[PDB]
Amino acid sequence: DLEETGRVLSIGDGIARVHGLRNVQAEEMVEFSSGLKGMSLNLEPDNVGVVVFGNDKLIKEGDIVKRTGAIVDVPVGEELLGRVVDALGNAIDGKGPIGSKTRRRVGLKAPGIIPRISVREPMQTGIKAVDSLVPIGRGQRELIIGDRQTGKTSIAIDTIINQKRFNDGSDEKKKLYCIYVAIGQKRSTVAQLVKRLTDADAMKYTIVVSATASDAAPLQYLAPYSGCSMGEYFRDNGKHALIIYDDLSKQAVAYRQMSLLLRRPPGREAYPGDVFYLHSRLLERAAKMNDAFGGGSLTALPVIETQAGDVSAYIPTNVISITDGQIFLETELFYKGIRPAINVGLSVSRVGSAAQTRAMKQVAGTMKLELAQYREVAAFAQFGSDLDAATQQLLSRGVRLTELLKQGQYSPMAIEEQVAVIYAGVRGYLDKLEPSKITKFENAFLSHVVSQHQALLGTIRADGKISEQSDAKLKEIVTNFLAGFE
Amino acid sequence: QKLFVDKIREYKSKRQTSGGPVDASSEYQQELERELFKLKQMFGNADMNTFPTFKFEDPKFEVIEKP
Amino acid sequence: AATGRIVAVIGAVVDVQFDEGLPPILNALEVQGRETRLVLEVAQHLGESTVRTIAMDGTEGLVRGQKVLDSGAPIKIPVGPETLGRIMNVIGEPIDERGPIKTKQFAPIHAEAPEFMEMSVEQEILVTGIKVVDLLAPYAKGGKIGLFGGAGVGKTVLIMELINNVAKAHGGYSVFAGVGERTREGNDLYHEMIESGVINLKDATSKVALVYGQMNEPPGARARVALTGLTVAEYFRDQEGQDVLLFIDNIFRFTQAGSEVSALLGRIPSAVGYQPTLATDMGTMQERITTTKKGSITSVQAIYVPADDLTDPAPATTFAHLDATTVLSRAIAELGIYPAVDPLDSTSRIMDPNIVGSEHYDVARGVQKILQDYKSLQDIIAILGMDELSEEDKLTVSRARKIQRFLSQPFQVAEVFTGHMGKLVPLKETIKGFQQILAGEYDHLPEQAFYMVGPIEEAVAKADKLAEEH
Amino acid sequence: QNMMRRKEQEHMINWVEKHVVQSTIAKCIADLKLLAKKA
Amino acid sequence: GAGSIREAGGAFGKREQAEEERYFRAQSREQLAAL
Ligand SMILES: Nc1ncnc2c1ncn2[C@@H]1O[C@H](COP(=O)(O)OP(=O)(O)OP(=O)(O)O)[C@@H](O)[C@H]1O
Ligand SMILES: Nc1ncnc2c1ncn2[C@@H]1O[C@H](COP(=O)(O)OP(=O)(O)O)[C@@H](O)[C@H]1O
Ligand SMILES: [Mg+2]
Ligand SMILES: [Mg+2]
Repeated sequence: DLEETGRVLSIGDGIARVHGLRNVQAEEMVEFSSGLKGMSLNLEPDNVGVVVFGNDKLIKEGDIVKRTGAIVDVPVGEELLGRVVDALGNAIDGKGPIGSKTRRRVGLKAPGIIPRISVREPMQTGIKAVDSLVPIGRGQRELIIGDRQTGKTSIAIDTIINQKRFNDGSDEKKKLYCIYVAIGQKRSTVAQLVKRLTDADAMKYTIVVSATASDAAPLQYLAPYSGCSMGEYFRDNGKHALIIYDDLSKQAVAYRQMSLLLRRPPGREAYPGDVFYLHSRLLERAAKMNDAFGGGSLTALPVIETQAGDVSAYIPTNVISITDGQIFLETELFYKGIRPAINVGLSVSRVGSAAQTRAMKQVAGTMKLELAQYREVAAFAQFGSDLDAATQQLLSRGVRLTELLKQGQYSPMAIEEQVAVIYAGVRGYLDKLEPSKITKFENAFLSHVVSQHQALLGTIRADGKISEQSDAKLKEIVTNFLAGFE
Repeated sequence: QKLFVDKIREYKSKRQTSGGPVDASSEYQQELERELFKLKQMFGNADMNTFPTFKFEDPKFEVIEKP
Repeated sequence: AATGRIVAVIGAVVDVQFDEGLPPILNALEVQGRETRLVLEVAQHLGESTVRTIAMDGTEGLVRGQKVLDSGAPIKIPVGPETLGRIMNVIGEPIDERGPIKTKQFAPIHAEAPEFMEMSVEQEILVTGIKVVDLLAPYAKGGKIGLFGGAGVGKTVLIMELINNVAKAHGGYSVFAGVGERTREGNDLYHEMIESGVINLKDATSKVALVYGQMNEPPGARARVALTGLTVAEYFRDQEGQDVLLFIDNIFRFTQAGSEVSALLGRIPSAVGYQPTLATDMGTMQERITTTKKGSITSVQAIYVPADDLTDPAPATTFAHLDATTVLSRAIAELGIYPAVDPLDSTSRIMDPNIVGSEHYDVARGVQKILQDYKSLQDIIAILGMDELSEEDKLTVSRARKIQRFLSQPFQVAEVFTGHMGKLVPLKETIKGFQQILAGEYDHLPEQAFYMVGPIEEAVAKADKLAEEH
Repeated sequence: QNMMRRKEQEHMINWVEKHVVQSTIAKCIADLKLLAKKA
Repeated sequence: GAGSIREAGGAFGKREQAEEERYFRAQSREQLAAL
């Protein structure tokens, strides 16, 4: 055990200027004499700038720093499912060590141009608004952006809970393993989230990487890359993963702290010059591999908190430029009763219909066109009774489809029931009903179709489309329940 | 074999526990009482060392025949 | 232990050179040859066996070469039931002229946050007796609350009303931490706690410990006094299993204090002029204010929002550390409605139908929705005027104004500001009154009948009196 | 039964380590033999 | 921007407030006398 070492020249704010270590590599993991870890970020002619994976009160001037000879890596594998880990993969839920066999570097490069195939398979969230108007595909990077307390973590948690129907089935092609990286959150918030995922039985296929608010800035910086490596394990082995960075604003803040303390040249909002490089090299790793590479995929759902809805800030601009679309949430829509508070006018999915089943495509094209016309003429509400019959019909259909998109928390819907509900909506079978009942109807009708009409739902789920027999049967079911509805 | 001295000579030392419930602690009881208080109070409040008796209710009913 | 010498004094920052035995970071050093006790907290090792430190008191009269002694530990404050009814400063000295604080154990003000396996998920509503809080953003037992507001919107009055109600209804050793606030308010609170019996100068059954570092303190004292109060509350939580209340006013000052030394510690400023270490400092402080499996800490923190921004890095960073934020608005205080709680900006993580019941949740959502609709209609009202509104919309505006007034409430501590009597509305009364206003059960009564009343029966009685007068 | 087993075995493991701290030229010679065995 | 006109202050928000107060003091008068 003969190791190459150096002396701590100085220590402060979690940065150790270290003498010696002549052969340390850039981004190499070193170990301090107190047992703490560090990463060599600055290789300078006379010193090395080490960022400390912990509390700097244990490091003193003169302490011995050993090399490890390895870039930072994390354990990967299926042994991590159901575990809560830190940024370095150490178990923090007290359930014993992670019995993993494989380790993967956190800073590997993304797949190139050729190993990819187009994003074509749907990633079902269970939220009607997302699955119909902002469809997400496997291999996509869809941003969840919004102000504080607007319902972003709820969208991520619904997407995680929804994959239980696929992970309990036998179709191995449709199974999605979830990963929830929590950066800069309270430990009690993460405990509430873990309890919510356990109650929904969603932990057995979920990893929770936890770099919380009291963890050092390097750990919050590194947690998204650790989670991304844990998901790349599945993406490389023919399986499909989903990863939620909650959120990337806090990782940017941690990286800015590390950079400013390392005396790196600050830029706009004091962020370093390579914060775009940071988020882009994190997000380009979510890919869809072709069959020659196993056909696996990794879907990224980064989260961004905007201040007062300012999407022209630095980090929102960067991550909006990087991703393949955005799900925008509004607090005004939240308090109007529209929940999930998705802004359909601003939300976008540049993958689009290529990430939808044919049935959802059928009903969702119509729903999108109708909601667009409604948004065009929606200012004329408060005067609707004094325009054409066409304008009043646009307003009526628009509010019906709007109430059709509201959804409860922690209750993701299967794609067949979403299609049935949107069918009842965009076919006109809710125009005679008044708005204050739509939601109620949407519930009762649902129960009906779940109880006595498993054949139609199963046939839609198996076909992926609404064939003419399916169309007619849906027609009769809807009209019968509507005629017999209170 | 300093630790190997430790590992055997100390596990042997702990094994000499004939009259020792907790291997010569002289402490850890001042907090054990708190842990067992918390653990018991969060599992319930009655005596969780005996079998529970059962009182059972009957649903309510009203006059339903045509008035 | 080890002895060094002052080699530089710039503002509240002091450099000390140790020949033997460099002290770890966060140690407390005592300056030798001073009338009062001056403590320097180590912040950086500069190399060449020199440490940079932050002064806990004034640096005037310091001389280069003056002797500095290492204590071997961080600032250790006395903890125990003897601190109840006493006032201590950042370094644990008694500042109430009542003599020393003879505890039997001392705790360092720097400690690690509780682990993840020590967290408790129990969420139980804490009824405060305030209408808007309990209705729209109710507080939970063992949760972190936070009260946001600009200068003069009512953070102190609301935190004092919470003290009054809860702490006098509580049996768990409250702890108040004045962090960079007015000394006048500290004296006021001390005496209104003595006269309330919560602090007893004899027969020591006091149930509140006070920790104070005010605006006239250096940046170091204002940055560490929150940790001192936190450490008192932490002893009460861990080593006694009690359920502690932790009032902090104001926590923004903590953050601000860091800024006032940041550049002097040799750090490039971040955005809006804040220390590069803002989020992590706030994290390592706030992650210790938490309920564990060993005890419970309900914490109410008044959070100053500079210039009514709410996007400034300090409040925006604080938002993610709280369970039930109460945001006070100047646009609401200028209407005359108190407390100035913004109903469309306050939040609670227990505003969940599976927790507060479907009736509570439905009433809260209906109130918020009618207020948002009133907001949307006020533009039409500005353009068209009121007489050209639909009748459903005139009804919406009437019920919305009535709900606005009914969210107001007279406080027991504001009896001088209003002349009114204090009202403590129970939870079911709040839900019932707001349900009845939303249902239309009081369309015939005026809107000034709901201004500064308690339960809805008081609104009815006030309307009857207002009519009987004219 | 688990929690009492955890506090105890924890109070054991820090005891046995603290109890050998209270407890050698053969080692000093063995160290140089190991440094020779480094090669 | 639902209450944007009266949150900005200014002539269009001060006239809205005056109009609201006029209408509802009228209605509170014609509601109290009918009690
Ligand atoms: N579809 C919904 N229906 C009803 N309530 C909802 C819905 N979605 C979210 N909420 C509620 O709105 C509140 C905020 O949602 P959430 O915390 O998930 O968003 P967030 O952006 O992650 O908040 P934060 O700023 O703390 O990160 C929560 O209390 C949640 O219960
Ligand atoms: N609940 C209230 N009732 C009546 N007046 C209030 C109330 N809250 C605040 N005020 C008024 O606003 C002023 C500012 O109160 P204060 O508690 O000092 O706010 P802050 O702590 O944010 O500076 C008070 O002097 C008082 O006149
Ligand atoms: Mg969240
Ligand atoms: Mg104040």
